[PDB]
Amino acid sequence: MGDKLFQLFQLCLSAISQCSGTPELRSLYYSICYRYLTAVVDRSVTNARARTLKAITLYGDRLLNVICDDAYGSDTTCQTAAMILLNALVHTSRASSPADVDCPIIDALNRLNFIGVLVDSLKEILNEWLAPASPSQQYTSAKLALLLQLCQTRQGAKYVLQANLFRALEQSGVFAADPELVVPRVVALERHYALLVALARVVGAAVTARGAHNIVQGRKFLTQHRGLVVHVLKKMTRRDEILAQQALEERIEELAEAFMLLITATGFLEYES
Repeated sequence: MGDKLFQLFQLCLSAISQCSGTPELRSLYYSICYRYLTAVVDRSVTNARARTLKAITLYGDRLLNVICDDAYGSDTTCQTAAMILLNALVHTSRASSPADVDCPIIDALNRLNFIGVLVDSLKEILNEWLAPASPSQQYTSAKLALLLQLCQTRQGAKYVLQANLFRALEQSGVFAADPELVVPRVVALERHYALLVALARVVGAAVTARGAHNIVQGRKFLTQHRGLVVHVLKKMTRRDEILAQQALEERIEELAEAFMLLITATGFLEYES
């Protein structure tokens, strides 16, 4: 019955494309659009997703611009709403789909050189991740999510690796180090390993989602960051620290899985001869 909210969704898209207003007003627009795109999913279910995707693509790049350059602007409260909206826009666009999805949103973001700046941001991800000026935690999270979603498709993974992913990851130094060699300690390790899981998933996703071309790239990622993969593969009082530990080893388990997926998906062992 969310058809009365549709015309609201339309008004929001209009204002945004126009870009008239304080970012405070566009934060409101982004929030409304986020809730509409997430309150729709949960020949009639596809027709609605069709009406929506149609509403978005109507304004074209003119719309994706305003939302993108807010995701990288001064106002922090705004860039969070913007990054979340984008993450939601590339989700309802895949939901409108057969694996040969040719997403017009992902294609648009690449055409706006937004995936480029997105990957480049990873160079300072570590400092950006451990610090609460500085962008929000919900923002950085929304960014890693967007990255992971782009890589779960063929064209998207291509765009991300074409924007030099492995390079920015090497420059971030997030992997070329050890985590335990560094607020409680267990919390610090849950946090760090959390970041490692995210990025490790983005790498595995980009490698599997292509073919044979990037097998070399992921292979080199493992070799160069070996020792960490092997260190990971090798394995207050009673209220928060018991859960803190429970969480830490769970994030370490997740990371171990990601590495194993990136190993079999190369495959590293065959290489190791």
